[PDB]
Amino acid sequence: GTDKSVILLMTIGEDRAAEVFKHLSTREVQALSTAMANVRQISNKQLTDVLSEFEQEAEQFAALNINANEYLRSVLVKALGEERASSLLEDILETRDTTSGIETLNFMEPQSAADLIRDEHPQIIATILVHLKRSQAADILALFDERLRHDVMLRIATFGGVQPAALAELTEVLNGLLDGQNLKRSKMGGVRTAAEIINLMKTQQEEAVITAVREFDGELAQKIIDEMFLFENLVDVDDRSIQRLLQEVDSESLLIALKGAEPPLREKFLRNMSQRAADILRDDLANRGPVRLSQVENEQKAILLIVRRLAETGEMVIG
Amino acid sequence: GTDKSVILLMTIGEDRAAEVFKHLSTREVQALSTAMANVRQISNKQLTDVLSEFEQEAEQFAALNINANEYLRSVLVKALGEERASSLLEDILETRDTTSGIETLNFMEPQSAADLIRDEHPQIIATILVHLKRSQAADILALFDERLRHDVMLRIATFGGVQPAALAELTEVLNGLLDGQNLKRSKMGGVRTAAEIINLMKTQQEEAVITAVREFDGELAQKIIDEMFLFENLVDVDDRSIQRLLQEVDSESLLIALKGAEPPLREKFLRNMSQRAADILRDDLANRGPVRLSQVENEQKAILLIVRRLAETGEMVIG
Amino acid sequence: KDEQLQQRRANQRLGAEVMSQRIREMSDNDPRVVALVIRQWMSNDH
Amino acid sequence: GLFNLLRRSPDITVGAIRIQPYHEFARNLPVPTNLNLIHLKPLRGTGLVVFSPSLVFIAVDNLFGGDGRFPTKVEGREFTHTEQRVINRMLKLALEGYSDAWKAINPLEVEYVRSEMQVKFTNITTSPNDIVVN
Repeated sequence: GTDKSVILLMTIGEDRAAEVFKHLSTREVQALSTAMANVRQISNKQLTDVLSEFEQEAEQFAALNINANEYLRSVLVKALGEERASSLLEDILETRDTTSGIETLNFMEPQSAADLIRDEHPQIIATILVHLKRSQAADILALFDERLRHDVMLRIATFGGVQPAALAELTEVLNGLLDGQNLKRSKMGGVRTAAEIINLMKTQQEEAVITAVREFDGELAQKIIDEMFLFENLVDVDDRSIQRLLQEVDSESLLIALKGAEPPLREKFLRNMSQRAADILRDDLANRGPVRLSQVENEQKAILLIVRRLAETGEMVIG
Repeated sequence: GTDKSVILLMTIGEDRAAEVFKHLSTREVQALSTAMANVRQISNKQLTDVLSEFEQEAEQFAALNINANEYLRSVLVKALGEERASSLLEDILETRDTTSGIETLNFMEPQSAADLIRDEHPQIIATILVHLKRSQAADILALFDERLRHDVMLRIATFGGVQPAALAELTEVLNGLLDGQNLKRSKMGGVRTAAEIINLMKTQQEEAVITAVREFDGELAQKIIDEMFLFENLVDVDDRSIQRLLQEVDSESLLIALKGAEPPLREKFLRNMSQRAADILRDDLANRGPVRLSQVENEQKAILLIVRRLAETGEMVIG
Repeated sequence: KDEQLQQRRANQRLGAEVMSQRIREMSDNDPRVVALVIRQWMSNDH
Repeated sequence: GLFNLLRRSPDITVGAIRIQPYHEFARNLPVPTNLNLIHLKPLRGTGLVVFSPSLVFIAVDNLFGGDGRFPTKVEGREFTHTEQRVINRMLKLALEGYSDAWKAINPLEVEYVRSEMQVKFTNITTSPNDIVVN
């Protein structure tokens, strides 16, 4: 069947075969590339009979394979949330592991890998890096001393290929180290969880813990504060608080933030200004074209910071 | 059947699958997410036959599962009262327990858990907290010393994931401690019961006990006094007392309080003022739109406080 | 035989497209019932 | 063994062997400290493996989602059951390594018999003035 598949791929065309290979596994792609150029057999009847049998064998491949991962990702996103969808997708991806330990090295935490391969010879480090995922390798070099970082980067630039025996030896060595080791450190509770925990305790303890965190690190405290009140609880803000905050919100920034906001939030926020102002805002939103989320997120962050400052001052409330 | 369910979920859509997962158990959701993206099989006949059999197997799932918990909660609320409905719902929820001891830790009282895990290593405390329900964890940290509170919060912010072996070890350890321990402290008799007990004894003993409680803690005494006379016995107040109290009740506050009151209470309270005043109050109540219960409760509390002050002075009676 | 297979495929792709529409109305009517039935199917699969 | 367990890179520096009376060793130890009575059969006696609070704190921190960002704080805190299990897991590797090291010269089997937290519970020396190798 492989020879027939190779013949069909060759007869299909360069673009279709390239797309199929991009949608095919490494071993399958290599076998198809080798066999097609190696020996190609065309049969007046047997090939046609095999093609007809393949085309009639099942209709299952056309649908399930058309959309499998995208549907699962959309379901995970819509089910619980973006944060839980990321964890579910990570678990699903980790369900399919890698045999050779070199690839298993990129599922490890960057510092664990950096500690594991710091003492190795610089060329061996370099060999691991080009086999390792680029993102991971960059993090590893970031954790590496500057001298070792420069040396390994230079080795990466002028790499000259490994002997198969040495590569196999490194593979088997690395396998004996990672296959025994547990390779799925479960991370439960980051800053979203910390913010949720903080939001449910007393105000005095809330301010004590946030100021303690700020003393430890200001960036972590600000991230906790931002995760504390997301751009979705504004619907629960009082009308008087919304009207008070409207006096310090720029019309352009507010429109940019509310362009991607929920219609209910826009309706709630449009009841605090004048009728003419509400009509002007609605017309501007209708006339505003699609924009990148990078600027809308910044505008929403500025609006939330202003609202939080007003609330901290004591000129806003919720309900 | 699981593969068929996964195929049906994939063919349904992202939103429907997300809603189903949100209405599905953790293990079932994980299995469905894994299987759908893992291997998907479509059958021209077998899948259709299975779908037809599932659709025709029973009509029971559509009704009972449509409304099971909401109906039980409504029945509990309407049967005895809000206070008894809460206890019944708590018992029903506690009927379904948790296997792993970490989740069993959030059914324990906050102080018992705080005493149990105070001596543990701060990282282990942090690991327990992100696995524990957020509300409980907040109470636990509130009971924790400020140094330990800040340390554990900082660990929560920068959590980095646990090794599966360590998590399993903590799970089995925590199980051996809580599974043996009884985990359902029955709480019978709070302040509603204390107020009911007080209301049925002699006036001299009533004032003695309330002043003793006030000496112990003023907030508890005020809560007892408020639970003493709820906003439902006003129908038993005398007409003369109602007329006397009407002289000190604001029209807006009275209307806000009576907006959600029983029609019988409004009719009884409308017989103490003038006919024009009664008509004006009725028109205002009819024209008044729905409002949040937070302000109506405050208005009713103010009215009840005024009535109680008048009765304590000696210018009101009941019947 | 090819024409009959094509007609059968068209009927399958029409009734399934109708079936997909049918399963959406039912799930919108009762979302938890479908999840309960799926869980029961998995339990019976054991 | 520590690299295999903690998924990190430790460096162990061997200090000078100290031949000292037992009460010197006992008094130099901090309180509390995990003590692991071990039997080095067939040699009659009972040796001791002493894990410092700092080391067990580091190990527990690394295992339970900690990059050792915060400083280690020890204030006389005792060891819970989870900490004891982590120490047992570490001590298994420690005893295996010690037995393998001794195997080269004299084959000995190392058995872990008991763990304690105070110093007065061990008394592996008939008298406090007995001489021990640390």
